[PDB]
Amino acid sequence: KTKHLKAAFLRYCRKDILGAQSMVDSLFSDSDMEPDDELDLAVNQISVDLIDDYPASDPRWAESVP
Amino acid sequence: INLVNNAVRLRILNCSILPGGVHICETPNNIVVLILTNQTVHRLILPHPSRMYRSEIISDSHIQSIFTDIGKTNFHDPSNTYVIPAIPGRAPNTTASTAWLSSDGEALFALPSISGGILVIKMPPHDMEGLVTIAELKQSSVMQRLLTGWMPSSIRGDQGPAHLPVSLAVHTLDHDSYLFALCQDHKLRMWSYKDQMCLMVADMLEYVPVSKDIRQTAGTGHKLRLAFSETLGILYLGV
Repeated sequence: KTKHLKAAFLRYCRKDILGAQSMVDSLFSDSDMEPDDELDLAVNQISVDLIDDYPASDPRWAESVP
Repeated sequence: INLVNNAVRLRILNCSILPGGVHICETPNNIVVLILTNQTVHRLILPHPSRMYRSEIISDSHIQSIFTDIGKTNFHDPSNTYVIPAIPGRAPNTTASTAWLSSDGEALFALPSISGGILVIKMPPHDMEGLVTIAELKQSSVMQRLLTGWMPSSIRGDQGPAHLPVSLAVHTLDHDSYLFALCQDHKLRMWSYKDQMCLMVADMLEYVPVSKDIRQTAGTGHKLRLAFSETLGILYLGV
């Protein structure tokens, strides 16, 4: 959902600065779904939706980390 | 909307499912499926639809059924499955059953006993460790209770096969569960589960244009339904 994409976009914000916190919010993202055929295509539509906001205007990951 | 993964085939090996042995109960968080067989009782816990979706922005093409995650439920958990003991046990060849959730989230299953009473199996709440408990509801006269120590069972009038429930229904009010039993003797009986007592006995033949022959024949085709009006606070019984 929109909350998950907006939580990965906030972990990329911290990835420019340090990795340890953002690696635990990827380890907590192994509290995912894990059925290959469409829910891994539901974190796909998240990584794709951020590669469409990084070519757009100011990307919605920005604000917290400038 | 077309739901994804909206169908499940459950096979309970060696156990035949009872006619009317499937009951669905809704709670603010979960859908609970209660299943009675000839030998076992089962509880399935599924997420409520309002809890599956936290975001208003779901593309219609990916709306999942409550069944999508059913393969993650541990069906071998003793909290979710119980084997019905042979004594006091279920009456052979009966189809009457009812199941419900208590106010406390306990799963209750009611079935005809071999003794002509109602056998009630109570499973603990799904989130609590507990033992399955068994209660048998019997019409004991106060005279049968007081004389329990002085006369052998042969004079006591064992509840003959004529007392066997043919249709069971339940209504939950406050903190009690009222069981309605339409029996082979054409009588409707009402039970409090909490007080373990018969509160009402009505003879259904008082409302039928009686032929003298009906009183001698076991009523095997009888059906009972309940409907409750929350707005009026009134319980109706269709017989």
